[PDB]
Amino acid sequence: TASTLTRAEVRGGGRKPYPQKKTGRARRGSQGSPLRPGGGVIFGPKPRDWTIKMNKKERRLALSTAIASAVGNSFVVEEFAENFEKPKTKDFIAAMQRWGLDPAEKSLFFLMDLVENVEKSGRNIRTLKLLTPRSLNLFDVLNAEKLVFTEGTIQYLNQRYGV
Amino acid sequence: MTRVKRGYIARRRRKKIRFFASSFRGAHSRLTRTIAQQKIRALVSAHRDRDRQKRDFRRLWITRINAAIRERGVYYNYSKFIHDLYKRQLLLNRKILAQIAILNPNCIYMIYNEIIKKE
RNA sequence: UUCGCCCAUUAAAGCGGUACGUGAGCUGGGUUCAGAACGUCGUGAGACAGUUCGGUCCAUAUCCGGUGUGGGCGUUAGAG
RNA sequence: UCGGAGAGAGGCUCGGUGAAAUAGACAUGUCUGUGAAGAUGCGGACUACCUGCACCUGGACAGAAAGACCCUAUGAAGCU
RNA sequence: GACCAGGCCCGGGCGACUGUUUACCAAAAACACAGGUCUCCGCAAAGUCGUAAGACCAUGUAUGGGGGCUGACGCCUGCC
RNA sequence: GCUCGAAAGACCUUCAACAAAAGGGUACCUGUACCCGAAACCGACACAGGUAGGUAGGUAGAGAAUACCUAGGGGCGCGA
RNA sequence: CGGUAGGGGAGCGUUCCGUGUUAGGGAGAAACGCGUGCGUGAGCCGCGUUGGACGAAGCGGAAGCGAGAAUGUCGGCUUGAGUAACGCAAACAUUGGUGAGAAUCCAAUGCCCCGAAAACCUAAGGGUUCCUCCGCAAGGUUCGUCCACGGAGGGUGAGUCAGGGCCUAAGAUCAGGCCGAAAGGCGUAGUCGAUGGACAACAGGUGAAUAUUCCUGUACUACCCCUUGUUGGUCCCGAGG
RNA sequence: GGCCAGUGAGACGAUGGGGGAUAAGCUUCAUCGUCGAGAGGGAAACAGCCCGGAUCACCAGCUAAGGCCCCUAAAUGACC
RNA sequence: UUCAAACGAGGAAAGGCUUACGGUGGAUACCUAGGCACCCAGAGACGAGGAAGGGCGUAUUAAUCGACGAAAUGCUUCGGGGAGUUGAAAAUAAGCAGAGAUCCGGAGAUUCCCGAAUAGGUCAACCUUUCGAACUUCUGCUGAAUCCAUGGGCAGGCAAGAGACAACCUGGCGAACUGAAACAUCUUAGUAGCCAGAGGAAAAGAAAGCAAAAGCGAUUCCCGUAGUAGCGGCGAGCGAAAUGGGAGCAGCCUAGAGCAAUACAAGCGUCGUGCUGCUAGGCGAAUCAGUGGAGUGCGGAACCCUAGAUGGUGAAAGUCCAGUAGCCGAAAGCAUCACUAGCUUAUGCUCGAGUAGCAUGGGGCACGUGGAAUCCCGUGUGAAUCAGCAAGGACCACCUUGCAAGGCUAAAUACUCCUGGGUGACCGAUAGCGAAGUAGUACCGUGAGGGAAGGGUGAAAAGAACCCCCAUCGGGGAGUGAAAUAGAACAUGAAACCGUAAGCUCUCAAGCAGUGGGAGGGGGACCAGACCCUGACCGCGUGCCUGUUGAAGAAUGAGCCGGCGACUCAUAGGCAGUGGCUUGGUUAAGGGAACCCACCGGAGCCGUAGCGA
Repeated sequence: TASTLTRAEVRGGGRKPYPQKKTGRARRGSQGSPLRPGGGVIFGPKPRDWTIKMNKKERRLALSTAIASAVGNSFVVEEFAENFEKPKTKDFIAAMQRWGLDPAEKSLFFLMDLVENVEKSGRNIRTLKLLTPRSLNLFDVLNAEKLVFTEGTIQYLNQRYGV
Repeated sequence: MTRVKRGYIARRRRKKIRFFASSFRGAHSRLTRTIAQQKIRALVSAHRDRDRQKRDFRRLWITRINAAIRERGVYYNYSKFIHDLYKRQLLLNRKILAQIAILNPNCIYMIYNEIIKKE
């Protein structure tokens, strides 16, 4: 959105040079030089929308390594579907107090326990992302080394990333 | 196009040229241009004096002995002198080792009698 | 107009270079600035190394180089 | 033609106020020769204490003017 | 007798003259001027302004007016 | 504006007109300071440039010429 | 393994963003020096001082990615400079007053210039620059207790002057209407617009600044109403003027 | 064969020939080399002539061209 | 101690270099209730019951602005809500107030003069009569030229004529530069620009279409089909359609009587009700003690949390404050959807009716007439008319389809002055809109029109009493503050430029003057060990860049410094590197309970068999 001056010389005013002949001053006009202040601009960023078009099979197999390199180490494991019930958040702080890492080692908290809706209680916390178990990109997954799932979300991950 | 703002960037590209310029007589050390035409000189001449430094002495050594030849007896040339050692077998006493003339002229006096015996 | 011719002298009354010396000095009279007119050329606009009338060309200059005159210092003990 | 003198407004000195054209950088002498061939800065050589003021004013193809001359670019603007 | 206060004459080119004009370099034998002649219109004119209406030209009217060249007067203005 | 006449239509013992006290009342709204061939105007400035009209004395003289004097207004704003 | 234009092969740094409210910082960024160690290089790292806030290691991603010249653009600052100039040649000085200081302010004695003028009055324009009490850095190409400089107050009081107000020329606009692609043009009744025309007083005095307006003495014109006398009056007029 | 270029007014010396007087660093072709996109050493100073054609450091030697009285290193060395 | 000769430091008017300390000036780093873009959701209108835009005034002195308007920075009424109120740049003076003194929002009153303005006129904000423009539609009253009839005129009730309208949209008229490497065809633009009207959507729209003998079947918009075919000094250049996949997606009126305007529906209103939004508003959680000028910092510990978005408070908290999630509220005044109502038009069934071409000369369809129609026209004419006619890119026959000559019609589709929230690897006051501090002002020109400079001391200013010098300008101290080597030129404050002090060099020496060798001197060394800073003298030695076969110059550009300033972006195509898949690979629009641009969509394009007109 770095909208600049497209039509340089075409600003609030116009090009109105002076008698350019036998004077001494640079042969040029004023305003929208644009070299001179209060003028337009030659080159400059335009309303861009860089959005590369990606395939499908190139993404499915590109997101499989995400959970693969995760389950390989000793990161957070799955949980249960009864996690969607708890409408409060305090019940979570006490929960994350058992699995470990209470003071939050860092932004390592890629949460994806729910499926249908979002955990309005797990979004409050500073470091933690509530991603829906469907389009798990390589970004967020590796964004937080620690990631927690459930017995349900793990199933949906087999529908797309699988057969 | 609103650049990334040179600011201090273009500030270091000139002062660095000034630090080098801190021993010049003229005002070639208080202006990027006055020094621009100055550094190039110390940029070319430097590439010369480095190779000239060897030649600069090539004439010196010979001149050092030359001033020492006009007193002994071999008013001919120091070439015959070098020829003596050459025909002899002395890979020593080089143009640089010719410093035996000024200091301890007693050692350089020996070779004077050794060059005649050979040739 | 340089030159040249003519009248009158001088001992003789020179040539040439110096961007045909010299306009960051004058003159700028002639001549490629705009006007106008005659002859000639083109149908014409105009044109012509043909002619004619009139027709604003600035500047307190640092340095180099000069005409002159001083301020200091060095010739060593300091001066006349 | 040989001009001179004198009276005024500047110029010169001091006090107060207080510009500019221009300029890559300077410790920017002459001369011969040389050099894309009439440069102080190349080479040789000669000459020459450092630094101002006033004045005369040739050099730095000085300054102002990407010349109105010619040509080039199947440019432009009027006219016949 | 201060201030104030035409220089005159002779010959010759051209334009009759006064006047006007390239406002900021040319004001001149340039231009203009009256005089003469050719040509168009009896007309709501020709003709000019305007796509139009309208209107100027004349609420006059061919000793009118409009356009072109010439252009005081004197002697004249040929052939094709 | 003023004066006079108006098929004396409308008015028609009326309303009005002229004159007399050249009574009484009223005459609302604005500008009108200063300068104005002047440095406060027009030209970038306190640039001797340019700019309409009116009043305008004594003496010499034809003269709002000219020179010297009135009233009056200044010495022009860097000096020695 | 010299190298231009060019082609090809490798990187640094700057702003921002993802990985970062992890970590470094008030026991402290930024601006300057130094260690002149380090890399092929542009630079990097550490640190002193000053200084005041955040900035940002590594890889990658996205860049309006770093110019001493395009008679560049904007701003500031040198040089010729402290040379010229200080702007018609109608010279100036002195004795005093006030002030820190004044040849040029004020006051007094004169010189000198103009004298149909560098007098006054008035229109246009300007427009408060007029007057008084103070102050002065800036504006006055000298200073200034001076000024048409700045900062506060005060001051233009006419029915007869002038402009509105009646009328009107060039000319503009202009109902209905005539015309023109739209717009609009032209044009009449009518209606505007002047340097045009139409009723009416001045001479003195007074105030720091105005005055034919304040004051004094003496007058004038028009309209409405009223009183008296006489008489017939009367439109956007005809006619005379 | 494929992707991206750049450059089409080059100059000079030797040699072989047209133009000019076999006059020009002049002009127009062919060939080689250099400059032009490579310094340096030497011809005093002259890019294009000659030698040699520069990754770098080094108070390291030997040579090419050109020289060896001094000025800037090097034979007023020997014989005719 | 005397005479000569050979040498000789020491000396500077001034200057150069290094270093230290300042001034001028101003950049950079950092931070900004503001711009630059965009998304979602609304609003798309005001107005003679008089507006936009301004002048003149108004508050307690009170010039300038923000409002309002001589009931003049305020009044009346209802409500929310909660206390302070007299707007701002400057306090003060004098007060009103603790259940309507202000403020915020809605509904009204008032609202001079000037500007459509509509009284006439007018150098607008002035003048003079006076309650009156001029027109369109309708009614009544009068009424010419000739008996009527009109014309014309008068009066009254509405509307229309104004915003000198930001873009989008329809219509009328209508270029050039430039491209065609020349240029009159052509293209470039039927754009820009001028003008008229209306809506907030317009326009168009249910089809004498297309295709075809299979069938689809309103218009518009998006992605493809081809940027092929076709058109063209077939040169430049422009550029179809059929068909397919989607968004969206409803079809109805007008064109002789009898009984007779009862039923069923569509389009609206004087007003009102309900849902859902807009214009005020309320409820809305959580800890201390220690270092430092201060902490929201760090270390220990605890708590809230569908609210750790964000900002502020003397430096980074979610737990201080305002908010934020969520949950509620609006006497009323309104938009968009529904449900009911005055009046006019509109309405059912049945049985009918059903609105006329071309030649020539033009324009528009991709199509500049060419074989190339058709559609809309200026002019002269001008048939048939549903056992009839048109279209199928010449014409003709057959077949098929469709039947216009009058009109209306939501949504998908376009854009924006302006409103509320939010977003942005957008910038940050030589940036960005010219305008983030009372600039499109001050200024320039007659005018149209053109068009700046100038940012922040600190948290709060306690922004400096008094004392000393001076003309009671200015400074230095005393104090305040963590800082004024922060104080109104003020933050961090470099460079160009301008000086002082200190060491060295510097009058018999010259040429863009540095460099290599290199003595001495002023300092710093190590309990020699010969080094770190200045530099006499000496060998060489004619800036850079551009343009050129070739220059150092008399080849040209440049006064210096800071900032600023030139191959970026969109689409498409052809290659190279690399990655997934593979003779297969891959989507565009669109849909989407989407922490998310996945999934679906493969309509379409490319390739493996080619070649030939």
